Amino acid sequence: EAALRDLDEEGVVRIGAEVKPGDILVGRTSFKGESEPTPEERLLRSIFGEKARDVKDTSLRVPPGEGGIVVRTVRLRRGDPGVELKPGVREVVRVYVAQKRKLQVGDKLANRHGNKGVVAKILPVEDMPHLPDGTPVDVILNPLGV
Amino acid sequence: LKAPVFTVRTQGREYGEFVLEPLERGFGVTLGNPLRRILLSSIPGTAVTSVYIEDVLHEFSTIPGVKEDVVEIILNLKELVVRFLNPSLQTVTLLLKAEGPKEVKARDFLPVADVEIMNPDLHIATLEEGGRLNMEVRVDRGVGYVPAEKHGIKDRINAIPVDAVFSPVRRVAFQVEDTRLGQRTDLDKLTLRIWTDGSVTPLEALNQAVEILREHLTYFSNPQAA
Amino acid sequence: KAPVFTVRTQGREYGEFVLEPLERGFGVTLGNPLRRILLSSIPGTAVTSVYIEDVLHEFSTIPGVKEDVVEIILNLKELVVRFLNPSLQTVTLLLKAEGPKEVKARDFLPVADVEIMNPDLHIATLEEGGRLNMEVRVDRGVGYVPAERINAIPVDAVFSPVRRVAFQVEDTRLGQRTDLDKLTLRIWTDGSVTPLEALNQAVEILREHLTYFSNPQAAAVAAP
Amino acid sequence: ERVVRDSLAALYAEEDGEVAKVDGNRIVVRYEDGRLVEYPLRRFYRSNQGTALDQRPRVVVGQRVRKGDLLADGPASENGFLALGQNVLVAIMPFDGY
Amino acid sequence: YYITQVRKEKKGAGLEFATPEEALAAHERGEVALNAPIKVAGRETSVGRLKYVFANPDEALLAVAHGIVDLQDVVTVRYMGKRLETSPGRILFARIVAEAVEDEKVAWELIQLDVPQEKNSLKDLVYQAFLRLGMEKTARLLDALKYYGFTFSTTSG
Amino acid sequence: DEVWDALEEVIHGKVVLLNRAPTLHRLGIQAFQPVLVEGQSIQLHPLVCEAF
Amino acid sequence: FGKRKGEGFGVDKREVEVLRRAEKLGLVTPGKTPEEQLKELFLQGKVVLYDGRTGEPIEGPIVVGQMFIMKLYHMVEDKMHARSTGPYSLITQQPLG
Amino acid sequence: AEPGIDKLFGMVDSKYRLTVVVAKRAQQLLRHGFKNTVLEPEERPKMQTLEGLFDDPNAVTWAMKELLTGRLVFGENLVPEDRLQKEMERLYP
Repeated sequence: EAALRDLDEEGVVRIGAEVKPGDILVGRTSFKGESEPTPEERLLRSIFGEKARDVKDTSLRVPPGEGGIVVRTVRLRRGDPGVELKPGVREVVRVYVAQKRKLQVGDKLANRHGNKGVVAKILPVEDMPHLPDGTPVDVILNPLGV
Repeated sequence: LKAPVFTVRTQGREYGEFVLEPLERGFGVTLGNPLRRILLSSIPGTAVTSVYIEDVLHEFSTIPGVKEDVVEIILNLKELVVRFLNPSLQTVTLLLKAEGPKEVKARDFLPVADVEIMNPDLHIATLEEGGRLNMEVRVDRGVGYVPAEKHGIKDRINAIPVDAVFSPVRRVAFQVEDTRLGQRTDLDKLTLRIWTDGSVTPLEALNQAVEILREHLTYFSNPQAA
Repeated sequence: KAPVFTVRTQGREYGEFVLEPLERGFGVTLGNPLRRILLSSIPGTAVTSVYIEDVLHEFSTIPGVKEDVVEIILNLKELVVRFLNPSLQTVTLLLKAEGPKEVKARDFLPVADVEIMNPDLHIATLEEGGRLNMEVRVDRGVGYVPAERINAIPVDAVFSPVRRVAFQVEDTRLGQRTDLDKLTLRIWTDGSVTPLEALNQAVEILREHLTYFSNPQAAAVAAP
Repeated sequence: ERVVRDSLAALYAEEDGEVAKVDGNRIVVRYEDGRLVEYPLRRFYRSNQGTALDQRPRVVVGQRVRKGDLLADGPASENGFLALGQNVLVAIMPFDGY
Repeated sequence: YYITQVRKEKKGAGLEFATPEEALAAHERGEVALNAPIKVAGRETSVGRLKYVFANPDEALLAVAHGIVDLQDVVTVRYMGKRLETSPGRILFARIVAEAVEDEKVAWELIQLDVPQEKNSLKDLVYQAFLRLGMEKTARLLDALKYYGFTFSTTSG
Repeated sequence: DEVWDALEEVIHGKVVLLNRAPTLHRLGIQAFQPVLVEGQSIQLHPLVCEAF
Repeated sequence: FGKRKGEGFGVDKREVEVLRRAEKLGLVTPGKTPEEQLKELFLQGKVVLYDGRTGEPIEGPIVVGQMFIMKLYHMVEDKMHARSTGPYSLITQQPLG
Repeated sequence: AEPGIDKLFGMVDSKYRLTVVVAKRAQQLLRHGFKNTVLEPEERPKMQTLEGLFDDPNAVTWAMKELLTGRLVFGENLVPEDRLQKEMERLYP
């Protein structure tokens, strides 16, 4: 239930949930290997009390390095009004996730004069160069670029 | 036989100038800078750690009857300065209930004992007819800049973690001018100019900064073999 | 989580002192002020003047003496003098030996409560017929003082027993935090004051200077 | 200014009038002709490239609008002028090889 | 480069003198600049070359630390039993290479002390360090040059 | 937070290859020992920038 | 610089040092007041900056000012990738996305 | 970098020889679990943990540090392979 806590009844994740990489966006199950379990698995399933089942976990999770706060969801099904999809597919879910990215090391900054570069360091304000009135500068640009 | 004069000028809780003269040549910088560093960084304070809004599931939502989007709202609450009068108090959750054609400010927060809003006239949101805004704003004590992504277990499920910049110190400058014992023309007149948010007094800030520096100088006392 | 302070020493001349871990930015915050103090404020002794009997000025040369006046002055700037008595301020040492003999710093006439840390320091090589008579003035002071009776020559005086201070602040990690600080501080002294002693004195000077914020005398804020 | 104008990312005043209702999701105005019109605002919308296209209303309730006046800022526009970034304090110097 | 380069001041205007003390006097009056070509007595010598004489490299550096003189200003320094006319900055660079390779004499053989260090001279220093000393020692020299180069380039202005 | 202490043990003594395309000569691929860092960027020594 | 005097402050000894080096470099006319020398420097778009770490000034003046800078769609978050093992191609049997 | 690399280069007539030798010696130290090392306890390569100094997990560092002592013997056709394997397995199971 630890992994399932953020999913609603249908299995879709709840709007506004914070999802990290690996957390399930949509649950799904699909029939595994022509309903043929491997014999080595069949006994260990019985040791633990019949965990053996017809289906396996195909659920859509959050890819590594990705994720954020769930914003929108769109579910469409076959056999429902106004909705028809490509042959063979019963239904389709869409999870629109948002994340607000603060500037970080490796991001690309550029002026309109063609000077471009990536942020290689973020300095604490006390480390910054400052005017005599104490105001620190925002960005330090290398003159060799000119 | 001469101990340097320590002078203080102060305007309200926001800004102060603090002078020490005469000092030995170079000591205006020697004292002046490391204080400035500690001031801008290591001085504890208070900032909004969280926001709940009724019928709002996440920061990217938009409230009916309210001009501001939830993001601009939290951007505003980032500017709220709250002063804790009791040193033992680590957290307060303010409450704000509002409706009708009202322009909400920080004054509209329900009052709490030993907790003072230093800028009640700070704009929060503009509501129109039909607009309803019900908020719970969690303010904590802390030090430095703690990003929202570092949040722990939140109070509610619709709780929105907010970026917290704790440091009460808004700006620190210092001037070192030449001064005279009258034989010695090369001495140092040091002046620390400090702007804060009103949560903490420039003199209070300065003092605990000096204390941080002293407590750090303490660390050189107990050597080890290498 | 109070930081560890480690000490590594070779003789009385040199030492390394490492303070870790410190919070972000603090390596420099401690490093800079101590260094500034270490180079100037730490008290010591230096030769502030020299008088030679046959020499009219710094740029002259002495017959029977290989090295010119300036070179001898340079040999005098490396002289390490310790005052055993706290009340002592100025001491004038005399060296009269003219013999065709190799002259060291040991040849100076001993004075009560004044110790020479480098007796083997070379001054001049005198030959047959050569004559050297000098009175050197040693004073107590701090830092470096440039040269700026009648034939007494002013000498650039290095009071600071600390010869060089260099610190490096390098990133370090304690558990989760990768941004912490390791402050390495290297101190070279002349042996008059051990590096550890100089460090302690610097720290003390800083603390005592932090005490000066204690007694406020108010003033009004100006407005236009 | 004209870039934001012709790109039609932002809402402008169609006719002289006065604005009745303002909030995050809509701006409703009344013109001299007594025309009541509700302009819905596109909020936090995913573009092809994944950037959020977000309209922020710049005008409050009971304000006089003139034809050609800006009601709501589009994505990346500040007061109807193109906003592609921030203005910052630059110091042009080498800093420690960073 | 910025630290190994030396200053040329035109205020001196190549005025010849006899007594060095005359030159010091003229300097103190504000006539002749600190670093200027000047002929005193027999030969050409800078004002600050006479004014400041250092028994130690780190004495000269200690002086620079006190704001007495800059690294670019040219002075007189005694280094390894030799009286040198080089600037504090070149002495500094010398010690940088020396400490980096941990061989002082060989370092003194490798460096070109009378020139401002630039691309090709540094390149040559590196190659010669690769030959005369180890490969890894050369790597250490590279890292040292990197550190100090960056450091000074920050505060160079 | 114990796992990273283990990763530090895994990569101890080991080195990784860094490569920048196009690889024009052999030095366009070099071996460095990795220093684990917070952040999503690879930190590269300035001196090797020329060869790469 | 004008309100500096109005608030009771003069020029830093550090600003004096910087100005000395500046007239040595030829950015400011010698003999004029520091009040004016700093004006000359500022007219060139350079000011006196202090190094926040050491509290000492950067030797010689430094250009500062407001520059408009954009953040670009290229972002390190989207551009980082790593693989130990994963899917392989059906036919070619080479690693696959 | 790594200590005494130039000397390791000096020990061989080709760099790739040094590479092959160090590599193979590393394989030896791994298969037999480092007990066959020619290094004395104080010469043992150490790694800094949270707990303290422990054996360096890296076999190549070990092989190189052993080779620098010159205690190892290398060259072509010293012994037959299988005999060497069986002897090493007998001495260090």
